[PDB]
Formats: sequence, C-alpha cells, structure tokens
Amino acid sequence: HMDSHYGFDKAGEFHMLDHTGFAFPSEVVNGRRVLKTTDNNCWVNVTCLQLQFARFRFKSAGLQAMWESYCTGDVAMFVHWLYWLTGVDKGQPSDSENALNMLSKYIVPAGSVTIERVTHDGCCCSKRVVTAPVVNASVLKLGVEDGLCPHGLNYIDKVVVVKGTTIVVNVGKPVVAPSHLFLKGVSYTTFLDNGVAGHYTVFDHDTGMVHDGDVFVPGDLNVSPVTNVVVSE
Amino acid sequence: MQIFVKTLTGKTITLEVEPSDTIENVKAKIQDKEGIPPDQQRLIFAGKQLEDGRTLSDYNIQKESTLHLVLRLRG
Ligand SMILES: [Zn+2]
Ligand SMILES: [Zn+2]
Ligand SMILES: [Zn+2]
Repeated sequence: HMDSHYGFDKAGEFHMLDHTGFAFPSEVVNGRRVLKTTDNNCWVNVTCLQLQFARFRFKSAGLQAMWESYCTGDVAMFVHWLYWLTGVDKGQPSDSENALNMLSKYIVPAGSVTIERVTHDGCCCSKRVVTAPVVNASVLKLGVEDGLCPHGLNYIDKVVVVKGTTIVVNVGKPVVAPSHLFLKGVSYTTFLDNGVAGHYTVFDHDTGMVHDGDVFVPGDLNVSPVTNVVVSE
Repeated sequence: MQIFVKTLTGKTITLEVEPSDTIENVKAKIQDKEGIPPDQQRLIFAGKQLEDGRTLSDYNIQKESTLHLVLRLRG
C-alpha cells in the first residue's frame, strides 16, 4: 500500500521518520517558492526550482501531494525525501544534476526532445525523439562528442527540435558561453566555484535576474556557468 | 569487449569490461585508471544516468560504446 500510494520503494520506512529537521525557512519569490540559504541547502533550492520552472508533476498521487505541500510552504516532507532518496546527509552539499536524474523516473514526462547525431562532415546521421523528464545532453547548440562512426569520425549530439518542456542536464563541467549559444530555455542553474565548496543558483530568463536562496540578485547569462536548463518551446 | 569513457579533460580512455559487469565495476575501473573515487563519478550513456545496481546489458551497451564521465559537484 505505502509503496503503491506514494510510488517509491521503502515508502513505509520513510514516512515513519521525522521530517521536522528539514523544515527550512522559505518564502515566495516571483510566484516560485524558494528556500533561505542554510545548511548548504542550495542544491535543494535550485533542484526544486527547476521542477517549478518545468511545471512538472509526479506520477503517483502521493508523491505529488508531497510536492504540492512543498510549494505551499510545507517544505519539511519533500526536502527530507530528497535527502532520503539521493542518500545525502543533512547539512552536507550535494549535486543538483545528480538529484534531477534520480527524480526523473518519478516525474510525468511533460515534453519531448529530438537529438540529432551527425559528424564533422555529415558522414553518418541519425535522429531520435526522447521523451523523459530529464535528458543528459549539451546545454549548448554545439553538442558533445560521442565516439567514432564507421568512418573514424566523431559523432556530435545536439538538440534540434523541442516540444513541451524538459530538463536538459549538461554532460560535462559547468560551461560559460554567450547567451545566444545556449538552448532556448526558461531557467538556468549556475554553479560557482568559490575557491572545496560551491554555490548553486538559478537564472530566470524572463525577469533577467537570478534566484539566489530567497532573494533576487542580478545576473548575466553570458558569464553564468550553466549546468542544466529548463528547455521549452 | 572494449568501451570508451570520455573523461574530464576531454581525452578518451578505453576500458576492458563484460556485458555482465555492473556499473560499480565500471566506476572501479575508472578509479583504477584516473584516481577518481566512484562517489564522485557520474556515468551517462545515450543521455541517461546509469544506475549503480544495474549491468551494462541492462542499458544495451554494445561493443565499442561510449560513456561520459562528469564529476559530481558539491553545492
Ligand atoms: Zn492509499
Ligand atoms: Zn561516418
Ligand atoms: Zn541530419
């Protein structure tokens, strides 16, 4: 029952635990619900922000009831579940792109992406239509190398057609590039190396500002190291 | 069989694996060659994140396939 009502394994074990320790102070900013920066929770803030920018749902009605409570202020349960699923200890930093990939199988697919595979001089070509909540591809219009073709030339994987909304997680280090080279998206998570810690933050393309914790700081997409983007059409 | 793994710098190393091997075994071979602990490793194939508990045959990883390595960020 517990595993069918909420849609994930060991659901009975989780729901008996105490979620109060993860009730971070939160506010509403530009309609989005964001978390105040504390206990290195920035990876949780930017992870749940992309779920809001993507307008994603969860497959089971039980998990969505948890996610809906997160957006209304009851952030204790879902935040704990992100630590419980990803296997991260409270107060410790984590990877937001790793969290989104583990969340993908629980999210209803709300979009589509065509990934074209071609080489340096069009020697071998193929197209496929991906329909997943999170797809690991290049956040740039360039693409990434993906091995050799039967002619000894490197493949290139780029997103050419976008339907609906999906989260494209970059396959590599945080990339800085001109804004007009990224895929057309609505929000970009950036990752700054402060010197061995890091700071996660989201860039709202509409307002042209940046979600930083519970505030709204200025930012420039041209100098932001993007790690994943909520691509839309 | 042999597979290729694109690393952090852009160079491509080759691994000697079996279709019955698990992803944790592939991460152990990357640690044994690049010195990166599997706790900092993320393997992507065909745009999908590879689970630790599954085998290469579960992801239909054929002979001479290419995986992408990306370091886990600490935010
Ligand atoms: Zn029920
Ligand atoms: Zn070719
Ligand atoms: Zn083509």
